[PDB]
Amino acid sequence: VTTFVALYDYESRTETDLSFKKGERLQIVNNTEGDWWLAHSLTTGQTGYIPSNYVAPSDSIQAEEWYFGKITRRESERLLLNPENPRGTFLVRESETTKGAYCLSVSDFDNAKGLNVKHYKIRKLDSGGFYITSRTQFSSLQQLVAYYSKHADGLCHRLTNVCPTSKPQTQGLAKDAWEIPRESLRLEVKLGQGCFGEVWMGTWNGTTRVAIKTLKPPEAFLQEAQVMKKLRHEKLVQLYAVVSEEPIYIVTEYMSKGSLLDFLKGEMGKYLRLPQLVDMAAQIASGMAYVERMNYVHRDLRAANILVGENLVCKVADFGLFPIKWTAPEAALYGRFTIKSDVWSFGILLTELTTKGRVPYPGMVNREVLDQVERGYRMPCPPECPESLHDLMCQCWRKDPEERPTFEYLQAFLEDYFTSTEPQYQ
Repeated sequence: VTTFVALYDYESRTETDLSFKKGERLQIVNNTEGDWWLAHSLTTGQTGYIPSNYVAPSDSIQAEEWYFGKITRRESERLLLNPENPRGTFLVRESETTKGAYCLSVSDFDNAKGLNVKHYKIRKLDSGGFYITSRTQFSSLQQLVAYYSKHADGLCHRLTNVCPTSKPQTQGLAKDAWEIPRESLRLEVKLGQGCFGEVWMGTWNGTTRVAIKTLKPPEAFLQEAQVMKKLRHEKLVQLYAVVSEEPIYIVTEYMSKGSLLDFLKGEMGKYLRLPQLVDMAAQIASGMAYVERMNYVHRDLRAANILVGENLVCKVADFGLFPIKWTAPEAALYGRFTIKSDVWSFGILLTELTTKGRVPYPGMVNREVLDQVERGYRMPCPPECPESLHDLMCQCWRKDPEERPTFEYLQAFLEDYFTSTEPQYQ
């Protein structure tokens, strides 16, 4: 009754932690809130720390290969939207809206709609009962799923394939790692170079694929990397460790696809449809909606400071610590850098997003822009970019910061852009 189960396959990166394959039964006595727990594999007889978020009690709903827990409706769609997923690919999660309730997200396919995802809410009747419909109830989510894996009963499709999912991100590199030794990082590929440093694709402890931001020739930054250490969100690139000795290094989560900009201009940004870029914009607003309620400020939001992953996952990087074209007037003429100037910047990012990577104000020069904008100038609606998306941009470009939307609004607006006149759940 202390047995946990591995949700995904994990590989060691230290002498103190331990590798384990998805499914293995681990033994953990003190499962107090924490990121790393000392566990014992009943399978291997091995002992070592493990990322807490990679296991779930064996006799639990979370141990269900099809229960994604508190996965957001959008990330569930992202996952469920994988082309290599037959109709009926599903997952079960907690409905983040009508709290207490549960949700069954199922993938479909119809030419007049293409790949889509139907969200059937399951009402966990207080009295225990469970149902997607009243005329049909069960005692466990495991049974409902069982039943619908053999019966459509109205559902768009019969529950078939359990929605896949790659391994998540451990929180941190190791149990206590943070200000690691420069001797552990093995830079092996350069993918950047700015006026503040470069960004390599290194390796930590030989096995770990990280990302090192070398800021070749301060110390008063460390005190800030601490607050940047706490900010934990899915749409925010994770900062693993930082080095004191100069030059100062910054190890961070590695994004296979690279920056959103390049990704846009490359040989992929073309086949990128509108619901794609809007999704990509929704992720970014989510991350910034977090940076927002955390009372923080990015100070330099743009498609260059955004990294992309596998299934069009986009994450905000560099948050915290020139780019006039992205800077809100007040920030450039008063140094007033707030979450509102950040919103301004976000509207500019919407133009790169909707213009395959095109530069904001294609025709003006740095100095020009600041002045054009002061007189009230604003970019026009890009080619084939909905006029409704431009209206959203214009709201971000309002003169008065207190007249620009919250990222919470931007996210909400962006997540429901296409399904505005449809019901949340079937």
